[PDB]
Amino acid sequence: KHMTTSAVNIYNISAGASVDLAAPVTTGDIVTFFSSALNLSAGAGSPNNTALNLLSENGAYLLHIAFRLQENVIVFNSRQPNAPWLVEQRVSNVANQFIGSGGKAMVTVFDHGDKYQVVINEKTVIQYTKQISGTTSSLSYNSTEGTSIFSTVVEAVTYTGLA
Amino acid sequence: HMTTSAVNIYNISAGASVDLAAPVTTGDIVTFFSSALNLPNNTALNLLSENGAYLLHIAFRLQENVIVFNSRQPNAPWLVEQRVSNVANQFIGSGGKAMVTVFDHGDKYQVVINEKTVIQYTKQISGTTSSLSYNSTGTSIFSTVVEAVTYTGLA
Ligand SMILES: CC(=O)N[C@@H]1[C@@H](O)[C@H](O[C@@H]2O[C@H](CO)[C@H](O)[C@H](O[C@H]3O[C@H](CO)[C@H](O)[C@H](O)[C@H]3NC(C)=O)[C@H]2O[C@@H]2O[C@@H](C)[C@@H](O)[C@@H](O)[C@@H]2O)[C@@H](CO)O[C@H]1O
Ligand SMILES: CC(=O)N[C@@H]1[C@@H](O)[C@H](O[C@@H]2O[C@H](CO)[C@H](O)[C@H](O[C@H]3O[C@H](CO)[C@H](O)[C@H](O)[C@H]3NC(C)=O)[C@H]2O[C@@H]2O[C@@H](C)[C@@H](O)[C@@H](O)[C@@H]2O)[C@@H](CO)O[C@H]1O
Repeated sequence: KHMTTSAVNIYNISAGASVDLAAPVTTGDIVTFFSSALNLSAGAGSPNNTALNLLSENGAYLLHIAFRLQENVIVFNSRQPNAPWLVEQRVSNVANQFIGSGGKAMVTVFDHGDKYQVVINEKTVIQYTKQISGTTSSLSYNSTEGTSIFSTVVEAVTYTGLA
Repeated sequence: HMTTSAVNIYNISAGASVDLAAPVTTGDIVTFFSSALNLPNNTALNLLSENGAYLLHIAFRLQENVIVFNSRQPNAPWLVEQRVSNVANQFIGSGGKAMVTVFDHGDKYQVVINEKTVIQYTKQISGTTSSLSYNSTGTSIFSTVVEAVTYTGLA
């Protein structure tokens, strides 16, 4: 065959849950996490640190995106299976990254081979140089066993077979 | 030398159009998100070129029970229709929302409803998409506002 066939896959990921991808994400592909909520409140009941993750088949964290309200930073990192975290990249001021977001948000990751480009709504927040390479085979959503900055269910959409 | 891609988000009301800040070209994607599924009069989602050609017209026709795909030049007649039968069957397990994705593959538009490819549409007019539109009679099959997301600067 000569024509290009791409694919859309849709996943509902609860806080504290993971999904295995039916179509892996590789160079040229995209994943967007859609949240139907955004909670940036301080004080009692304030959200715990909340992460969205792209994992390889052996459980490496290819990209970990940790939104830390109290510390007021977004941390980007990677981690081999059963190993220490690698070198963090940080973006300061969580709320500033969600200006004009309203009551929902999206976090998009482009796999560009050597880098992951992360875009919050329309704003590129990092061109992250990869610390671990390879295909993404699962996604996960960690709210430190408690209150999340996002909706209880986040919808992940993958666009694959692009290249 | 690095690739910089872009996400753009548009809120398109029924009977409205939006100009794209970043045009959709070969390798790019547009997804239309509806927060309702009303399965209502004929409803269309359109990709238009700078000169007002309909590069892709997607018409959902509930009563006729078909989805019609076509193109047309500015100020000119419609071209050759491609049809997909049974509208509801394309939205199996959709619930109360839906998404319609168009991949610009250069020679074809691949249209995917939720996860299901419904057509590999052979282009009848080529070129970049510079605007989107959403047509209906309050009788749309989709929500009054549809959110379009474009992914551009891919290739
Ligand atoms: C200034 C500085 O360098 N600080 C470092 C901290 O940021 C490190 O904290 C960990 O950072 C990781 C990313 O680099 C990651 O976010 C991790 O939390 C996540 O992973 C752990 C297991 O390692 C747990 O599973 C957590 O639940 C999980 N959290 C989320 C939201 O996904 C961070 O570690 C946790 O948070 C910090 C603040 C401490 O409370 C730790 O005890 C927690 O485990 C830190 C360790 O790499 O190193 C510092 O130097
Ligand atoms: C079997 C066959 O060939 N049938 C043909 C019909 O499908 C043709 O209907 C038009 O089809 C067009 C795509 O090929 C297009 O969907 C069009 O409607 C759209 O464009 C018109 C202007 O031309 C209006 O702007 C409509 O509002 C717009 N529709 C939407 C949803 O945005 C179709 O024409 C309309 O719908 C049909 C069913 C009739 O009611 C027409 O009078 C309407 O104008 C048809 C005409 O090209 O030719 C048949 O042979």
